Amino acid sequence: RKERVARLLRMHANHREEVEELKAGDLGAVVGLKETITGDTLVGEDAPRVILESIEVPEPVIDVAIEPKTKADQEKLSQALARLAEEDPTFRVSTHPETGQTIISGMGELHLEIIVDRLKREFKVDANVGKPQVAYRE
Amino acid sequence: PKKVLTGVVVSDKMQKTVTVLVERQFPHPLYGKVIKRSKKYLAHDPEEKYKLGDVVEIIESRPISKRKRFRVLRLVESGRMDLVEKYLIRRQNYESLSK
Amino acid sequence: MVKIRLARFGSKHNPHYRIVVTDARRKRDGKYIEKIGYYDPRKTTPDWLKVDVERARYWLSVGAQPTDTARRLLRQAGVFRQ
Amino acid sequence: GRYIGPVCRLCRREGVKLYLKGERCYSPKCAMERRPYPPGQHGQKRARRPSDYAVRLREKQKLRRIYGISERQFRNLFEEASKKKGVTGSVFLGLLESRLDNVVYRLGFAVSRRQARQLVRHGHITVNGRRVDLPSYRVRPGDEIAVAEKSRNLELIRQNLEAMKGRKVGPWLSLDVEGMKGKFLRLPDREDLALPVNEQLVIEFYSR
Amino acid sequence: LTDPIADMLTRIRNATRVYKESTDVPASRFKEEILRILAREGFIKGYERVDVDGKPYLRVYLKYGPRRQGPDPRPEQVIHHIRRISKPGRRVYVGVKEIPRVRRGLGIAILSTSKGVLTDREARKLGVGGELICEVW
Amino acid sequence: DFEEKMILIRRTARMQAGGRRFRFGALVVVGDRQGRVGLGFGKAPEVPLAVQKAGYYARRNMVEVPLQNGTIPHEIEVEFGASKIVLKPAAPGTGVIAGAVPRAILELAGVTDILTKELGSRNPINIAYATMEALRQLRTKADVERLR
Amino acid sequence: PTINQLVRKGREKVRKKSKVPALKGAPFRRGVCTVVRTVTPKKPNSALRKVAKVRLTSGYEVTAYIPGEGHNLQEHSVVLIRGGRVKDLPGVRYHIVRGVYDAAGVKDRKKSRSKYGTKKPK
RNA sequence: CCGAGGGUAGGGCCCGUGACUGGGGCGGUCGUAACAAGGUAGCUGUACCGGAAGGUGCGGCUGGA
RNA sequence: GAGGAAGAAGCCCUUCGGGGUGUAAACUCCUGAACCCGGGACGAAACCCCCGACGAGGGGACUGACGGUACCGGGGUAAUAGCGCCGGCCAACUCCGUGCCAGCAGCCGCGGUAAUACGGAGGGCGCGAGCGUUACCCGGAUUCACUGGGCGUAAAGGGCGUGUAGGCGGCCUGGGGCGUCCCAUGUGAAAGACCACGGCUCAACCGUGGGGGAGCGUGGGAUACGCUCAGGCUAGACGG
RNA sequence: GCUAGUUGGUGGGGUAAUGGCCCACCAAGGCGACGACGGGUAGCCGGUCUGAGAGGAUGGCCGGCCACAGGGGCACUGAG
Ligand code: SF4
Ligand SMILES: [Mg+2]
Ligand SMILES: [Mg+2]
Ligand SMILES: [Mg+2]
Ligand SMILES: [Mg+2]
Ligand SMILES: [Mg+2]
Ligand SMILES: [Mg+2]
Ligand SMILES: [Mg+2]
Ligand SMILES: [Mg+2]
Ligand SMILES: [Mg+2]
Ligand SMILES: [Mg+2]
Ligand SMILES: [Mg+2]
Ligand SMILES: [Mg+2]
Ligand SMILES: [Mg+2]
Ligand SMILES: [Mg+2]
Ligand SMILES: [Mg+2]
Ligand SMILES: [Mg+2]
Ligand SMILES: [Mg+2]
Ligand SMILES: [Mg+2]
Ligand SMILES: [Mg+2]
Ligand SMILES: [Mg+2]
Ligand SMILES: [Mg+2]
Ligand SMILES: [Mg+2]
Ligand SMILES: [Mg+2]
Ligand SMILES: [Mg+2]
Ligand SMILES: [Mg+2]
Ligand SMILES: [Mg+2]
Ligand SMILES: [Mg+2]
Ligand SMILES: [Mg+2]
Ligand SMILES: [Mg+2]
Ligand SMILES: [Mg+2]
Ligand SMILES: [Mg+2]
Ligand SMILES: [Mg+2]
Ligand SMILES: [Mg+2]
Ligand SMILES: [Mg+2]
Ligand SMILES: [Mg+2]
Ligand SMILES: [Mg+2]
Ligand SMILES: [Mg+2]
Ligand SMILES: [Mg+2]
Ligand SMILES: [Mg+2]
Ligand SMILES: [Mg+2]
Ligand SMILES: [Mg+2]
Ligand SMILES: [Mg+2]
Ligand SMILES: [Mg+2]
Ligand SMILES: [Mg+2]
Ligand SMILES: [Mg+2]
Ligand SMILES: [Mg+2]
Ligand SMILES: [Mg+2]
Ligand SMILES: [Mg+2]
Ligand SMILES: [Mg+2]
Ligand SMILES: [Mg+2]
Ligand SMILES: [Mg+2]
Ligand SMILES: [Mg+2]
Ligand SMILES: [Mg+2]
Ligand SMILES: [Mg+2]
Ligand SMILES: [Mg+2]
Ligand SMILES: [Mg+2]
Ligand SMILES: [Mg+2]
Ligand SMILES: [Mg+2]
Ligand SMILES: [Mg+2]
Ligand SMILES: [Mg+2]
Ligand SMILES: [Mg+2]
Ligand SMILES: [Mg+2]
Ligand SMILES: [Mg+2]
Ligand SMILES: [Mg+2]
Ligand SMILES: [Mg+2]
Ligand SMILES: [Mg+2]
Ligand SMILES: [Mg+2]
Ligand SMILES: [Mg+2]
Ligand SMILES: [Mg+2]
Ligand SMILES: [Mg+2]
Ligand SMILES: [Mg+2]
Ligand SMILES: [Mg+2]
Ligand SMILES: [Mg+2]
Ligand SMILES: [Mg+2]
Ligand SMILES: [Mg+2]
Ligand SMILES: [Mg+2]
Ligand SMILES: [Mg+2]
Ligand SMILES: [Mg+2]
Repeated sequence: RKERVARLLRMHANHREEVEELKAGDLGAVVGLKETITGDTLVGEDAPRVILESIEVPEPVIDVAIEPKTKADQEKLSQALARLAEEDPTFRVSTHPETGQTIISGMGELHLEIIVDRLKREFKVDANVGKPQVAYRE
Repeated sequence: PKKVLTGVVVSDKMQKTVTVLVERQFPHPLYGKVIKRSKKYLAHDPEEKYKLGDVVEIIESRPISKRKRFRVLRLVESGRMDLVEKYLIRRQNYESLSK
Repeated sequence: MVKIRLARFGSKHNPHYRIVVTDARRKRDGKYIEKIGYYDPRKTTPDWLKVDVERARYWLSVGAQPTDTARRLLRQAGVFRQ
Repeated sequence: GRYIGPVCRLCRREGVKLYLKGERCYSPKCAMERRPYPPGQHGQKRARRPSDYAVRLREKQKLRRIYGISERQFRNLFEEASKKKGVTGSVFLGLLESRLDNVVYRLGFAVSRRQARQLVRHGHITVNGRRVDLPSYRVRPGDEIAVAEKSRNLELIRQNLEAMKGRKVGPWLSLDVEGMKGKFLRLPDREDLALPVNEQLVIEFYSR
Repeated sequence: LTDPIADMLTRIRNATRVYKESTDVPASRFKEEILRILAREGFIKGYERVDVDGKPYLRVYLKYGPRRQGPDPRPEQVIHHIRRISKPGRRVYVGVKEIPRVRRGLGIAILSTSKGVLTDREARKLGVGGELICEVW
Repeated sequence: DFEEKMILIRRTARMQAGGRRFRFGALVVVGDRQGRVGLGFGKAPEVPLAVQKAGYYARRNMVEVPLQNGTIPHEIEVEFGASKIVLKPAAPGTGVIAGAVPRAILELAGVTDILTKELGSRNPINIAYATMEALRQLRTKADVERLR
Repeated sequence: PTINQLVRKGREKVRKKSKVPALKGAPFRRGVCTVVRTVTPKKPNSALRKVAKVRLTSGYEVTAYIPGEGHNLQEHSVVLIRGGRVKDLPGVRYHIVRGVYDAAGVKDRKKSRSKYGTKKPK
């Protein structure tokens, strides 16, 4: 997708400095963009449309189920953690094949803690959480 | 020109003012047929000389009160209390168009 | 005050005025009082000016003042010749 | 842009030699001679009874494919016709024919309209000694359809000008050869031109 | 009787479709004036100012085509079509440029005017208009 | 001779113990394109016969149709019971602006330019019989004057 | 009706009823997936059709159809919808536009890809 | 004096929502009311009764005999 | 772009002979989008300075964002094609895969082992820098019917009267001229739409001229129909 | 069904100016099935789109009028 690069800023100890260019081998912050997320290559318009090497590693280590209590406001969460997932790309929402509960998965206790604590104290969510249900058999 | 119009006095129960009912005719813009319609004009009678029945001409004049914007021009005909009933019997009839 | 000036028409890079009489406080290209002839600053056709000199006098008389380049194409076709 | 693809197939579908290829059209090596059935896997299949829409559809593509032109431009010409005075179908062929690139072909400067269009788009033609490259230039009665005189020393105008010293440009045209010029004198009459086209079937089409 | 005219054209219509040699219609000056047109225009043979039980009528003489060949020997009609246009229910009034053109020429519109009871050809040349009274063909 | 166009082929069906038994019917218009037309509708136990039969009845029943530079004299409205054909006359540039049933019955009589419309039941068979009886109701300034 | 009756009582104009009230007038609307299941269609038919219950940014919660062979949809899938009754299915009256939001296009599609949001193969 | 508006109090309309409940639409269990004189001609307004269709009284209709 | 086989390869079909894509490709050759160089604008002649008189006329000077862009001149490489459909409506047909599954679907309806209706393929049809889809407006809808519909049984005569307003209203003569018709006149801005010409190479775009109408104001005129007023009639109606 | 500044009047204030615009008094009026009052929706027009037309639909860009300047009220200065 095409995207306008309005302004370019360097962040100093105490102030924000505007700068008209940012050469290669350097870091800075560009103002203007709209769709770009983290780990996304960015090329000048008339250039080879190369995709930088991505990144890639660890799969989440801890798993916690979240129950949308009641019930027409499950989906306050549905749009909440879609805003989240492009904000943090390390948690992982999933819904269980059997049992049908929603299963946020994480990088650790702490990671799930704030993500959860946010989900409520920032999105109100009528919801509680705990041990995932087990898919049994006869 | 100051619009002149012709009609019957239906109320003189005011004070230096008479109500002049005015018919006009025109064709229905979709269905051709000629139709009548009407309008009551509050009309200035400074010398109180006009009365029930008196078909008169009234003329577009400068404002005299809220809703009086015509003064009577000339007495044209007299005693047309048939038209006066033609309008009371319609008014009166209203008392049975309620619920 | 009431004025004689160029009311642009035409299109982009195709100027096509319409020297005109209108109240000073209109849009340039808004409701004018009278059209007294066109003007084609680019000179694309034999008629790139035809001031109705009969009219253009009547105005100047009763008040109307004009652009420092309204008169330019008003003098050019002489509304001023003694 | 234009049709650009396999062009015999046009003719094979249409059941009529449209003389699109120009130089080859008269050869026994044309396609319409060896196989005059429709293109593709199903031509030698005993054809089926054609609907009225079809009949006018086929008739229309026929006319259209002849002048080798975009259905957009075709329709817009056609609309101009209906609104213009008198007989639509005629005035259609008129305006269809009053267009440049096809003139150049009528005046044999080039072999086919395709080849003609190229010539026109390339600046190798000029109306009135003003250089004109737009293949949709509606030519009006009185115009001098020159060849660009800096395009004069060029193997292909020659070749085609050379086979055009005393053939007959239709009643409305006037090829002063040698000097490379020619002229657009009259917008055609209906009788002025025969194409394998029912001028009326096409009007009945755009009436749906 | 509500529309004397419609009545007459319908006296006349009903008449012809069973080929009555004549039919009588109660009389008025205005009524005559239209008949006077029907005649003059080849629609009826014409008419005379008769009298029934002392009542002033008009006798309209009807007019047809030849006997025909085939299993329906009834003649074609001279007035094929006749119907009121303007009406007590709905007045029709046309100005001169508004004037209709019946059967691509072959028929007429008789139309009252402040200059007589004319036909369409007539008023169009006289430069007037009025009440579209009917149409015949 | 004349030109034929089959306008409507259709299978019907009738009932009888153990089986529905068919019979086909065909409506055909026939015309010279210079002034005569005709129409007949015929029904055999086999398609192609009934088409031919429709033809037989086609020529057995024809129509005047007084052309006029390829249009008709007056505008005409006919109803064949619930179905209703309307013909209007059109200037020499137009074309046949009609249905499919009236398209044929007008093209074969050699109508070159017409405005029409099918109010009422747009049933083919009655729209047919309707278009005809409206043609055979066309007259001219002549026969009018002749009659008056 | 007499000409008077028409003068008096006029003629009643016809008004039309939206078949996509859920869109609130928009071309398409966005939503989230609350349930994703299959459903069975009425006589004379008999498949297991892939549906989604979808809560729109309009307020409405509607059930929508998932066109194609297979999908990637499940609970919390963000999705874009368009007008489109599916005839056999009680209460389905919009479609998920493949190739948008979390709607995967169709693997291996060759024809009409415009309509199953599949990009052009190399 | 008037006065944005604040406040007290009583009303009218609209919209959303509510344990529960009423029928309506869409996708097995009981009987057989209607369609053939449909096995008691059918339908009817009303009325009483009955798991249910419906039955019955009184009058009407033929769109029945 | 021109030429280029009784017609390559691959692929699709096949009664196994052949058929199709297809002059399409390759191939010869001709042109030469982009690019490269060279030049390079119209839009700007007034304000002001000079003679005159700070006026009329005359003459002189400065000023260009777009822009080194348009366009011109010279050189100059074969150089993006995609999308919808192909049961009927509706233009376009075969083979496999599948087997009420997977799916299609605007309406009919299609899928249960031989599917032109699903999926792929070859072929075909239509459009082409677009092609389709959803939303909506008018159209087909003469299906709110003025143009231009209807009510015994299809939806539709009020259970029946009596009557209010209203709508409608017989034959003759006359006055008015309200409706209605006619001529004049003012208004009906510009853009638009329409016809003509003309500027940009064409067109889109745009400029100049022409033609105006409904509608309303004002004056003149007509009188048949409708209106109102005035007399007469007896065929409607009431009465004896 | 509506209506007490309600409808009319005498006098006066206000204004560039007519007026219940505002005020004091007198009168008892004014409006309504030709749809008042009330509820809904909407800036209007030149025009635009569709239509054989009649009609339907629409009012973004441009031109004309109106209304608004976060929500309200208010006056000052001024030719405005
Ligand atoms: S050559 Fe024969 S086949 Fe090819 S176009 Fe000319 S005419 Fe048609
Ligand atoms: Mg997402
Ligand atoms: Mg007063
Ligand atoms: Mg300046
Ligand atoms: Mg060269
Ligand atoms: Mg069309
Ligand atoms: Mg059409
Ligand atoms: Mg027969
Ligand atoms: Mg009928
Ligand atoms: Mg039908
Ligand atoms: Mg049918
Ligand atoms: Mg004859
Ligand atoms: Mg089944
Ligand atoms: Mg099925
Ligand atoms: Mg997800
Ligand atoms: Mg208060
Ligand atoms: Mg308060
Ligand atoms: Mg407060
Ligand atoms: Mg409630
Ligand atoms: Mg039973
Ligand atoms: Mg029984
Ligand atoms: Mg029983
Ligand atoms: Mg029975
Ligand atoms: Mg009973
Ligand atoms: Mg029991
Ligand atoms: Mg019982
Ligand atoms: Mg009984
Ligand atoms: Mg029976
Ligand atoms: Mg061979
Ligand atoms: Mg091969
Ligand atoms: Mg081979
Ligand atoms: Mg080639
Ligand atoms: Mg070269
Ligand atoms: Mg310059
Ligand atoms: Mg000096
Ligand atoms: Mg350069
Ligand atoms: Mg060059
Ligand atoms: Mg090549
Ligand atoms: Mg298509
Ligand atoms: Mg089509
Ligand atoms: Mg077909
Ligand atoms: Mg096989
Ligand atoms: Mg399977
Ligand atoms: Mg498909
Ligand atoms: Mg198969
Ligand atoms: Mg089968
Ligand atoms: Mg298929
Ligand atoms: Mg299909
Ligand atoms: Mg519609
Ligand atoms: Mg309509
Ligand atoms: Mg409807
Ligand atoms: Mg009607
Ligand atoms: Mg009907
Ligand atoms: Mg019934
Ligand atoms: Mg009755
Ligand atoms: Mg009752
Ligand atoms: Mg009465
Ligand atoms: Mg009378
Ligand atoms: Mg009367
Ligand atoms: Mg008059
Ligand atoms: Mg205008
Ligand atoms: Mg030109
Ligand atoms: Mg103009
Ligand atoms: Mg009398
Ligand atoms: Mg007071
Ligand atoms: Mg006073
Ligand atoms: Mg005063
Ligand atoms: Mg007040
Ligand atoms: Mg006062
Ligand atoms: Mg009092
Ligand atoms: Mg009124
Ligand atoms: Mg509101
Ligand atoms: Mg609003
Ligand atoms: Mg229509
Ligand atoms: Mg505007
Ligand atoms: Mg405000
Ligand atoms: Mg404010
Ligand atoms: Mg704001
Ligand atoms: Mg404020």
